[PDB]
Amino acid sequence: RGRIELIIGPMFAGKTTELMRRVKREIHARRSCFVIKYSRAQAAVSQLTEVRDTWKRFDVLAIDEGQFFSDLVDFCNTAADAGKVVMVSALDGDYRRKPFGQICELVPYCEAVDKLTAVCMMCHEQPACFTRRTVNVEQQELIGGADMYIATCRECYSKQ
Amino acid sequence: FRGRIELIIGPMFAGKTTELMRRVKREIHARRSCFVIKYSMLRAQAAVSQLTEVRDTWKRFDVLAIDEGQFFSDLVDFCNTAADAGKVVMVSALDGDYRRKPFGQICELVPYCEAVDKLTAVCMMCHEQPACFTRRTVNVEQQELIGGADMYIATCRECYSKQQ
Amino acid sequence: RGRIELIIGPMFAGKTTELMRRVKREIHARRSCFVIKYSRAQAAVSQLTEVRDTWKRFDVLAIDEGQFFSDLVDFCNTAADAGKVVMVSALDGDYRRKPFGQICELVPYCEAVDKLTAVCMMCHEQPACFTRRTVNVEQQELIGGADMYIATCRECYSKQ
Amino acid sequence: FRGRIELIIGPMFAGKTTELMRRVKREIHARRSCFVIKYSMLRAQAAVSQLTEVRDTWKRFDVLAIDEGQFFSDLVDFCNTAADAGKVVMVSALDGDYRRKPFGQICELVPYCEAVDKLTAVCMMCHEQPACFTRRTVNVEQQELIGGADMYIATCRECYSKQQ
Ligand SMILES: Cc1cn([C@H]2C[C@H](O)[C@@H](CO)O2)c(=O)[nH]c1=O
Ligand SMILES: Cc1cn([C@H]2C[C@H](O)[C@@H](CO)O2)c(=O)[nH]c1=O
Ligand SMILES: Cc1cn([C@H]2C[C@H](O)[C@@H](CO)O2)c(=O)[nH]c1=O
Ligand SMILES: Cc1cn([C@H]2C[C@H](O)[C@@H](CO)O2)c(=O)[nH]c1=O
Ligand SMILES: [Zn+2]
Ligand SMILES: [Zn+2]
Ligand SMILES: [Zn+2]
Ligand SMILES: [Zn+2]
Repeated sequence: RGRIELIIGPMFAGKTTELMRRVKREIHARRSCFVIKYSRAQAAVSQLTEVRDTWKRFDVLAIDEGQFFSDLVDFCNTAADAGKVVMVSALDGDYRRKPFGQICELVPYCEAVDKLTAVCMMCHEQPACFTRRTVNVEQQELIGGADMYIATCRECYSKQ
Repeated sequence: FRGRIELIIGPMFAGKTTELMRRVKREIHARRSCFVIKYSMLRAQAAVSQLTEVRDTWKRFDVLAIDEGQFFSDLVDFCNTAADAGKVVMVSALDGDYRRKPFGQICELVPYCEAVDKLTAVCMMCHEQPACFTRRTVNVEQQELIGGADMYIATCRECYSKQQ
Repeated sequence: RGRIELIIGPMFAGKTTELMRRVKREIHARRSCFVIKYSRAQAAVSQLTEVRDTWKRFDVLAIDEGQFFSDLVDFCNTAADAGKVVMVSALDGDYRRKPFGQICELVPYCEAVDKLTAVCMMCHEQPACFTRRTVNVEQQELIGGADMYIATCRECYSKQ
Repeated sequence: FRGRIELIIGPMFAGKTTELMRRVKREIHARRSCFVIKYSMLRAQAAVSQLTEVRDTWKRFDVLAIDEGQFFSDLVDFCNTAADAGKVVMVSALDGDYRRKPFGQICELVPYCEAVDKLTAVCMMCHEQPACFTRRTVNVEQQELIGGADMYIATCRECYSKQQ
């Protein structure tokens, strides 16, 4: 009775809000959730290995920014097979729409995948599924918000 | 270039209001103006017992978010008027009461909606099954009894029909 | 481990195709499905009462055109509480967008509700959620297809 | 007035192809022209081992439906080209192989999709749990081995890791 659930989409689609909705949901039913942020129980780390066997002591595991963790697949699968509810929120693509981190390897292991949309910040009348980086950096990992990224539809992604 | 009605339903503690607000924050981010109507340049939060206490205010916004849509008697016409004026109308509401009887005007609204999403909670009794109904814990009959976890729990089908 | 699932939307949204998808799905896993059409096992009736306790002898019950059955709620709930998977495909609204049959009473009893869309037959570039009747009849129950009905978006529903 | 990519994924016997065709029949009904590309005025069904065996034919239609999208190596660019030309591109495909390894080009395609829907089947072993993976029943290693229930079954997580 364990599983893996994936929440994907561009930035400003409310993925993290949605992940936390699912958590608050479990918390109300007295189910114990362990929230792992990148860097009720809220740990912050750069790799999931830093969390020991701590996850074993909870019912649900919530992983935000799942993309930045290199061991995402095996960690999740181990947790899932131990009877945990694993929930991941993550960008499916980078600012170039290249597969981001380990997410695409995780999809075949998921029993649920939900792709959320944002609203397009350029035409403001179309659902947004991609992220455009506004600054001139190349490196894929560049943490930040609306100062560095904007969400767009297909038309606006290609238009200047 | 069009308007619409979106409905968000399910039992209590399914995160319906969180979800409604997700959709709002989403619009706010794209500089679209949202008008939030709770029961009792870009973001406005009015609190009302009947929707037509708003008159034409809604016209001055892009999106209308109605929380607890069930408690409003004129929900259908208000929404349809807004939808036909090219507004994005979003309603969060209980589809059923503590008895699983149709709650307010929601079921009239479904045929007018272009989207309906039913959210689930987790069952507060067996804690290992998705919850779709609301059970009242106190011993009161009146349908409208505003409150939280002190008076209500969300449950699956098995636990709804059972005690303790 | 029983439940009620509702599939709604206008005509030509593929509701019946979707219901049958869910059936074929169960059939492959050797789960027994009982299909009740209005008028693997396929019975045809004007009221669900005509089906005796036959439903007890199956795992899944599929009800197409659920709107036309007056005892839809109690029948489904009885089946659900007996541990059956009940699946209903039905119009949520009539040609006037008035609640059709018993469906709206059924929603509070459902653990899943999925609303499908069609494509708008007038503007042909917008998702359709309503049905327009093309003939001049008033009676809500008038069985037929594209000769008598067309699916539309909101704009086209009100336009001549 | 725009184009897009839609992806339909899940294990075998989830009704992915039925679903793809639902979406097609839907378009056909509204007089929109669909071009169905299977592997190996309004409706056309071509059968191909590489998508660019189609050249420009796709330009003469509104919608492109690609079944078994996994077996095509140029899936991403073909779809994106079509999407950017204002086509509605619809792909049905296995996200994973019998080993749950990424199947073909699908995982590259996800970041380009505006919709992704993952369907489930029913587990052929325990018969009371939703199935999200495909188990191969025969004793073959090669990834591409076309066939049906004689060679594959769909399973939940528990049954995937267990025998018989
Ligand atoms: C789009 C994108 C976001 N990010 C970052 C910005 C955010 O802090 C986080 C997503 O929530 O990831 C990247 O590192 N690379 C990318 O390509
Ligand atoms: C289920 C249910 C909820 N409520 C109220 C309690 C909460 O204050 C509110 C949930 O937003 O709905 C009723 O008044 N009656 C009911 O039957
Ligand atoms: C829209 C509509 C359809 N129908 C019929 C036509 C179809 O045969 C069936 C829906 O599949 O119901 C009605 O009886 N009343 C209505 O209002
Ligand atoms: C899961 C899986 C399916 N298939 C094929 C079998 C079927 O003919 C086809 C399903 O449409 O995919 C493979 O070739 N390899 C695999 O690993
Ligand atoms: Zn745009
Ligand atoms: Zn329960
Ligand atoms: Zn239209
Ligand atoms: Zn199983």
